[PDB]
Amino acid sequence: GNSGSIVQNFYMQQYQNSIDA
Amino acid sequence: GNSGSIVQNFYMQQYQNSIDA
Amino acid sequence: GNSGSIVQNFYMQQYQNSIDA
Amino acid sequence: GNSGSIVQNFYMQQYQNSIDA
Amino acid sequence: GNSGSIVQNFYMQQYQNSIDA
Amino acid sequence: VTNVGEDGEPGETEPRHALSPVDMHVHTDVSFLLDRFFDVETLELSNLTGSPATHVLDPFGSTAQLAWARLLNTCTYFFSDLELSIQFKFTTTPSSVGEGFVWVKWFPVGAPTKTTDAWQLEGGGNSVRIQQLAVAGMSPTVVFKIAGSRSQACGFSVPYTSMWRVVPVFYNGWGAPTKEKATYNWLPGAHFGSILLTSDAHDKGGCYLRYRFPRANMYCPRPIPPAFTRPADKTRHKFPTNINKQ
Amino acid sequence: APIRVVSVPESDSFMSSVPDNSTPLYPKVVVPPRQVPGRFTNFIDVAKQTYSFCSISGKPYFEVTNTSGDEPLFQMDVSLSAAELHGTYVASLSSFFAQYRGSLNFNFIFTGAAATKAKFLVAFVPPHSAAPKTRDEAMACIHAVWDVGLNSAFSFNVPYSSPADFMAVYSAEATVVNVSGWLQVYALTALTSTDIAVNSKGRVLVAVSAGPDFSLRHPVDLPDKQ
Amino acid sequence: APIRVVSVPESDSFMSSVPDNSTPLYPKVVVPPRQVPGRFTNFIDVAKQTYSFCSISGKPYFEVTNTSGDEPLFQMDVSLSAAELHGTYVASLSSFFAQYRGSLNFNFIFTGAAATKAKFLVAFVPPHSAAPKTRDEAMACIHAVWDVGLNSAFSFNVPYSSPADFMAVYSAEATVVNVSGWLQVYALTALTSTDIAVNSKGRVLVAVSAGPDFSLRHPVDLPDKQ
Amino acid sequence: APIRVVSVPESDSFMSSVPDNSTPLYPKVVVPPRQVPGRFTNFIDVAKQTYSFCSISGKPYFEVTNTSGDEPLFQMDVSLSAAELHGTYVASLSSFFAQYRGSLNFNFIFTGAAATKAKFLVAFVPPHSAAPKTRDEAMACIHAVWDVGLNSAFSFNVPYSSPADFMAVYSAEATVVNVSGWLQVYALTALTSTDIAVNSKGRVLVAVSAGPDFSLRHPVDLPDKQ
Repeated sequence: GNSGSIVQNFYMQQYQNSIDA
Repeated sequence: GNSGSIVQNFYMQQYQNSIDA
Repeated sequence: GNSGSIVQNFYMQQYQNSIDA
Repeated sequence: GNSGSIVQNFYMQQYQNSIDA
Repeated sequence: GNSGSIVQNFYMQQYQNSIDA
Repeated sequence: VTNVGEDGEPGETEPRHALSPVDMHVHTDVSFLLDRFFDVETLELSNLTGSPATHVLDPFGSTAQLAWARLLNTCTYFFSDLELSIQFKFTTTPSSVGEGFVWVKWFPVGAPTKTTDAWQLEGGGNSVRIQQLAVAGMSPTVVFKIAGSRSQACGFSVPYTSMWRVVPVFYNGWGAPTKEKATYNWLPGAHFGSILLTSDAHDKGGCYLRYRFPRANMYCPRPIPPAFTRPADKTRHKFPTNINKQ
Repeated sequence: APIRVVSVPESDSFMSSVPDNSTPLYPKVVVPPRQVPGRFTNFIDVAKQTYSFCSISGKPYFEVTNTSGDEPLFQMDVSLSAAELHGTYVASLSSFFAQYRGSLNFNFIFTGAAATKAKFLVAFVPPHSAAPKTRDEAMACIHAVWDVGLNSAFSFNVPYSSPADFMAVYSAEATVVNVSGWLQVYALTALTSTDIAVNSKGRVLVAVSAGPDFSLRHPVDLPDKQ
Repeated sequence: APIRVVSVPESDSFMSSVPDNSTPLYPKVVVPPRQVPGRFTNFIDVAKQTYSFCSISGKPYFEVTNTSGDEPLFQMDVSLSAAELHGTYVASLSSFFAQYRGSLNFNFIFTGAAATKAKFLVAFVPPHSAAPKTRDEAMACIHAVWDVGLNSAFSFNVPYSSPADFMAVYSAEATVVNVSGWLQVYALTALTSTDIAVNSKGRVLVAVSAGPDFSLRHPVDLPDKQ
Repeated sequence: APIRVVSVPESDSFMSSVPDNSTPLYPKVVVPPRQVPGRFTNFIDVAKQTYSFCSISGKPYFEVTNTSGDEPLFQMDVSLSAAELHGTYVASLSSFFAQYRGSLNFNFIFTGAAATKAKFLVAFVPPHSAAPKTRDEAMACIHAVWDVGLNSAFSFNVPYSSPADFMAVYSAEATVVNVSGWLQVYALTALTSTDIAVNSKGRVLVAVSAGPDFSLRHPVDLPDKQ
């Protein structure tokens, strides 16, 4: 979704968002 | 065209511009 | 711990923190 | 000449300067 | 010495400091 | 050594334990010494209204010997790009322009001129005009405020405009088929361009133009002008230095 | 942790030609295909593969009577804002700029009766004198002679010869860089007709094709309208 | 998402020697070739491969009469702002800077009648005493003797000897680093001519070539004009 | 196009120890070589390979008469700001910091007549009691006995024993971390001479070498002068 910049992962996806299982 | 900086693709070309086919 | 950004090591871990042995 | 920083080529040399032949 | 950041060499060592022989 | 002089070409002697180099000459390198924003010139901006005096970036004039002047007239022909950095020293109470936009517009060798009004910003009444050729478009404009701006300055690149394969400093001939007193050392556009400064200011401040001459190439050496009177024979000239005595 | 940076004094300023775009506020907008032919990438391109009538007197053509001879037929100061080269594509294109470096071509489309012959002469006068005013003066320069009758038009390439690598797309008081000279055409043989009665005059179109080495460099805003 | 940064206190300041350019507002400007010969990259270069007349008295040369002998002929405090070395290329170049580290060379172009002979002596006096004033005092130092007649000029290399790796391109009150000493030339044999009548005096040019180990370091703005 | 960043609140602040330099305003300055010997990288280094006289009474030495015996000879609270260890290199170095972790060494250079013998005792009293005041009390601790005559000096290593990994380079009111104890030397045998006449007293120098496991950590500004 609307996040097409190569800086979005400055904060790795754990801190960024959530996680399912 | 007048965009010769290596930061232009911070936003990948989908968000940047359009697309044809 | 709460530092999940890929800029935390701008200052290498010697200046950053301490060290044990 | 006096440009010893690794950011000088943010603008590629076409936009930066001129060109001869 | 007290410069443990990975940006110190933005200015290459010629502009940065001096040189001996 | 016995010199058979007169045929130009110098003549050396070479002692014993000749001395090792260091520094590598380097600090005398033409392109290098000239790649630094100098403080050259200084003008007065334009009111948005009325007709302008298109300023021209011709740094091949010299006179006030600020060691950049002589250096340019050490060569015959010169070819380099340019880069500028306008600043703007307030001249009175630095709180009388609550905004000051300044339409620094650069022009390339040959661009037309005649700039009367044609723009106008409509808003609730009053409406403030902008100079016709001042607006944005073909030739790079920069809009910077003169209020709260922690550096009422700008700055950019300006690649070599002029038609000439290289810029001749001192011309011996004339510039136009009208062998006229003026067109002697003129030559049509031995320069880097122009600049038109317009802002609601114009008064209450000046500027301090600047030049960064990257890719400076020099040709045909010339003699280098003394810059200091002659002293009293046999002796030294004494300028108060870092060193000195006390 | 936090990176260390320093803003240039310039910083929060405009820049009307920053080599680099802006922030993409709408995204993923796929765009439909285009099937229209007659497309272009370069502007020089169109003026090279296309002529345009030069405006002599208010018309795009001169005359040829059987009472001429000496007098000049057509003359103009070869600079992209000289009268004739005013209305042309090639010249009107130019004014978005500041410089050109090209030799031009002209084509002489003779339109007189099919019972008319005119024979003739063109000449390029490099800058020096003050406009030769008789072929006898002009023929001593670079010229071409042409005989209508079976041709049905002609072509002359006014070259590029000057010390400067680029000249001015804008004319001004006599400079070594404004003027490239004149272009002249002469009555090397006063026109002829089946009857001087039916056919009075013959005419000739003066079309301007961009030369094969011609190019415009440097875009520039438009001054005032004058 | 957004990067984390911190401006240095300095930040939005000038910097009149920032190793790095500015924003390229005009681009793609291809530039025409240059065919001019006699080009240079380095300034030392030109003063090494080129002499320049030192200004003794107001002229670039001393005399030689058949009434001299003891007296000194030429003397000057070897420092790049000492009288003689004032008008020279090598010395005038210097003032864009602050330091030099080189031994200099001088060439003595004797210009007297072709029926004249002068024979002679040069001498370098390192700093210590207060200027020897007779060769008998000076010859006890480093000196060279030369006989015009068939030579037609001569060369003497005033070396570099001092405890500091660089000296001052600017002269000032007596320092261990200003003065490198004196340069002296003497009448080791008073001049001679076919007739004292026709040929009174002989002369000699004093040309200054940059030495082979000489270099200027440190650019510096120009002070006041004095 | 434009990168997205966020300044930390701190941002445009100073920082008197930012691990990273500043903007290089002068460049390419090649620097001349250095041939001076006796150079150093580390400060501990110099105080390890070098002693310094401890200031007892106002002098760097105690006495030894043939009327002593019981009484203590030398005593001081082993902490880097205790009287004796005040003027020493090792102690004066310390005050640029805040912490030390080392056992010290002392050397006893006996200077009495070459016809004098003194024999003797040193003792380290860990912190607890309130200063034993007779060897009979002190000998029950860690001590060393030494006989001048042929030795010509002696060495005693006051170790490091305490629960804290680093102690205080600054003395203060009795803490478990200030005081490491006392250092004591005793007259285990009252001095002797060829004649009590010629040789009254013998002396002994008290030199302080940094121990082999000693180090200073933490630089700290200097307080007030007191």
